[PDB]
Amino acid sequence: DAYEFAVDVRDFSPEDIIVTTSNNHIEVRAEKLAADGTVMNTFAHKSQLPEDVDPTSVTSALREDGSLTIRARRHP
Repeated sequence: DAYEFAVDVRDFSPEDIIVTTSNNHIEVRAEKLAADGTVMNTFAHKSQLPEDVDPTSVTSALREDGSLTIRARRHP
């Protein structure tokens, strides 16, 4: 059975986005860098996947509305 949630990263481009998992912790992060390479705009969304979801199965996609979707499978 599928698990999915959406994160609003509409102010950022795909190349700006990072998805991290640590066990069942998931972080969607986005940054824009200035010319000097410092951070001009930063965003992070930290949440926890349900116990019955497999963290290794997480995939992400940028949806047409500009948000990012996290999809993952549950263990049966």
